[PDB]
Amino acid sequence: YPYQTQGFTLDNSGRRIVVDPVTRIEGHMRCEVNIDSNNVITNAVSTGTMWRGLEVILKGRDPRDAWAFVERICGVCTGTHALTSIRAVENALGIAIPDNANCIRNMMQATLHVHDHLVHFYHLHALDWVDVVAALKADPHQTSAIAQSLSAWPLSSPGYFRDLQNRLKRFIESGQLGPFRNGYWGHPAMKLPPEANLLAVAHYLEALDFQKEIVKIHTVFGGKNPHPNWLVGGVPCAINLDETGAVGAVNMERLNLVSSIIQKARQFCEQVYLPDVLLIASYYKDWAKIGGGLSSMNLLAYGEFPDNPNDYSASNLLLPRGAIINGRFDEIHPVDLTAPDEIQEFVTHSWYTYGNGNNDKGLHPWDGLTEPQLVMGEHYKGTKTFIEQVDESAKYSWIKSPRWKGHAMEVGPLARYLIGYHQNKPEFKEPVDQLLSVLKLPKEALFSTLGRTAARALESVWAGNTLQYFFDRLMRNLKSGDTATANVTLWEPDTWPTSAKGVGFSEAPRGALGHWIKIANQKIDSYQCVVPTTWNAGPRDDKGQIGAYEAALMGTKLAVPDQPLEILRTLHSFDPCLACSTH
Amino acid sequence: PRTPVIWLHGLECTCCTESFIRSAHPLAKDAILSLISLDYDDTIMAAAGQQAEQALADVMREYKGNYIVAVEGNAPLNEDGMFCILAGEPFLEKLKRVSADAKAIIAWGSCASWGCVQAARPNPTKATPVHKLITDKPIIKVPGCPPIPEVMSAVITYMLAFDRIPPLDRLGRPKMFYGQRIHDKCYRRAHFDAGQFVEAWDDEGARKGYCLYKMGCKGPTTYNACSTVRWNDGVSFPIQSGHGCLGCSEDGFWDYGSFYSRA
Ligand code: NFU
Ligand code: SF4
Ligand code: F3S
Ligand SMILES: [Cl-]
Ligand SMILES: [Cl-]
Ligand SMILES: [Mg+2]
Repeated sequence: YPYQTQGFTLDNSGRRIVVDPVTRIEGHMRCEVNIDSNNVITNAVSTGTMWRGLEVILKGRDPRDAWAFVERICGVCTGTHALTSIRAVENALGIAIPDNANCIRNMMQATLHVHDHLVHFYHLHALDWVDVVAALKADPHQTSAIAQSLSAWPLSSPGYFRDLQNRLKRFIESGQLGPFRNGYWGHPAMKLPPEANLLAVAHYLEALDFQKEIVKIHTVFGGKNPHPNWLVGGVPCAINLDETGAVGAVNMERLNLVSSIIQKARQFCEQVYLPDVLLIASYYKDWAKIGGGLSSMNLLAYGEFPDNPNDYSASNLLLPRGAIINGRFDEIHPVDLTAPDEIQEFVTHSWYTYGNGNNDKGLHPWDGLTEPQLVMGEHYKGTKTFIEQVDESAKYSWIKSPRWKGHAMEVGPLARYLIGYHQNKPEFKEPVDQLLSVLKLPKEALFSTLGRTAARALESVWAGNTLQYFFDRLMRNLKSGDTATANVTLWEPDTWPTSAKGVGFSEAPRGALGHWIKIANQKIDSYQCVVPTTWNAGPRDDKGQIGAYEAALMGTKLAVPDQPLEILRTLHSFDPCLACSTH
Repeated sequence: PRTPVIWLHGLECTCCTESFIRSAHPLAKDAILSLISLDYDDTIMAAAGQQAEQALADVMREYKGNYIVAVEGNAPLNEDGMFCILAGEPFLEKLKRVSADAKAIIAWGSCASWGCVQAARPNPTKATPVHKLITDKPIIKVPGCPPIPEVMSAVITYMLAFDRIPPLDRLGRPKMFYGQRIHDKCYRRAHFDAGQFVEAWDDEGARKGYCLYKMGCKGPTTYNACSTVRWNDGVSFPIQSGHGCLGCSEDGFWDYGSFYSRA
């Protein structure tokens, strides 16, 4: 059925390219696309290739333990799941956490945002835009000069570049490229000179060394990264600055370390990451017109970083909350997770069931159901052990299809950054505006793979500042004699309602995350997760309506079809995490 | 020449790969460029799709019988292995094919070693660890969710330097790091021994560094180096930062009862 849904028009004839495994993402995806005779994508298909089933594993466990299980949904997006879980439980039981706990949590979430975004740009996304071998051609003296006219970052000596270049050369000439093996070097879509190439590669390596630090903030408060620890009722990292056993607690020496790290992280995002995006952007300026997909039309975010504790009102969430529809940015609709007709996920084109004939019907997560049913349809190609080609007319992903009042949405940095922009908050508007001015592009350039990538960088700096801000607030708490870290009044389960519903939410690095728990007889009854990459990588629905990922591949021209570098760019710009998507 | 290492991802949350890069001495940069050849790795490798599979075939064919397979994640058995699908094929085949020609196998993390969270009751995906599937090759289990960054790196640098499999225990864990209980080298132990406990969060005990045993710490049943090597450049470890050991390096810790119970 050559049919048309949302601006785009979909054709299932023409050549069919396959990308499996999709690398430089978390976990397992499979993309399939169709091209026309002219090498333009007439169809795009997003298949999640894994599942583990926490939604099921949590039945009948202690709601206090929940965060530790759901934490292990994902080690890249680390802690955003735990944080949501505790919020959800706390929400249900009515627990109020103290100010210092709300501070520390927000610091740890901000630390994630910074760290994740940085590791993602360099170590997942960059090699779509950076020719590593090309870098061997470069002149160190210019490379330095470029990197120095780009920023005040001190690691720029020509000697440092020569030496790294010679190291890189020996690596490549060794004939053991490791991660660079059979990479897309020389591709015609690679578009930056050897100087900007060597530069990026150096920063790639510097980032790989430095990222390891940023996460020590998690280490101090959470105990370890990845997979730090959290607590229903507050935080475990109890504070004791000045009295006798302070060595067994968060004290002045720990807080000093944390302070010290924050400053380094913001410095790295401010002087290294964001600039290199502006340099790299400038060469790929036409990628401002590729990969909008849903971004120009439909956006969603739940907000994040409550300033005052226990107020999850939009009024108090530093990161924007809201919902856009059909390019109506004048009308930024507010978001309600209790509402049952509001926030839903269909399985119509996904390998789960909802019972017979209710396959077309969509479910709010308090009623949601994760029961798997693997079955391929009529136009399927392969066996039970093999997949030559997926049948998208039927069920085709391990990812559920989430919708907001029946509209397919795009979530993530760009989404918040757009909502906050039209909410007219200058903490987002101005830095977005100044980015456009330097690249000499208009508002609409944001609606693209390039804009989506810019949005992420802008946030790492913002998130850095927020991190400092919540450290600054923790400190004014302690100066004023508030050192409390945990409410323990409902820590005992015999103190709980006999049954209770709850919603936990967060704005994770990749987008809008929610957990819809039900407690009953001191045990978990429901537990349902709708995670950001679920929204984005989600298959189609009852309506036949496509998701953010598929939509964004749609206009794309494949310079070389055998080597789909172009598809990877767009897909990587959404920061895919499929563990995260499927749970 | 550098020892080639093929790093596979099965069912997993990618967390031991994230842990590995947190290594400080040696830097994961310095491992990648100078100690090993990280020849296939879903998470960071430039190549995708056919180009990615080709690159693997290249290194197996070429470095056959001499390469090390690192496995993070485990393999689901139910629905004929299609709860985890790499290049149109269940992960289980890909594992068997790659490890048949390998010199030795490192099982990173609790997923590959035991099952971890996907394998917690009622384990719908029938998630099954490496050593229950590959049984004709030597397996080093380096467990924990995740392992300690500098443990992972020290295991590799040891094997390269001494050209040996390190001494394993009954479970296949390098004794060097998994030989002693967290609790038998814990700093808060003095307090345990003198009955000084955190009884509830943020009590005088907690703020004084008291033993977390009553708050459900599983350090006394749990082998890892967390109390000694510690996490992230030895900055801290779960207990030091106020929370009891989860027992995350041991088999079945998810179904060992609650995390906040004494067991
Ligand atoms: N950000 C982020 Fe994660 Ni691997 C996703 N999707 C989160 O929940
Ligand atoms: S905190 Fe845990 S490992 Fe440390 S002394 Fe107490 S019970 Fe033992
Ligand atoms: S959770 Fe893991 S890191 Fe150590 S203290 Fe317990 S074994
Ligand atoms: Cl260093
Ligand atoms: Cl070298
Ligand atoms: Mg779900």
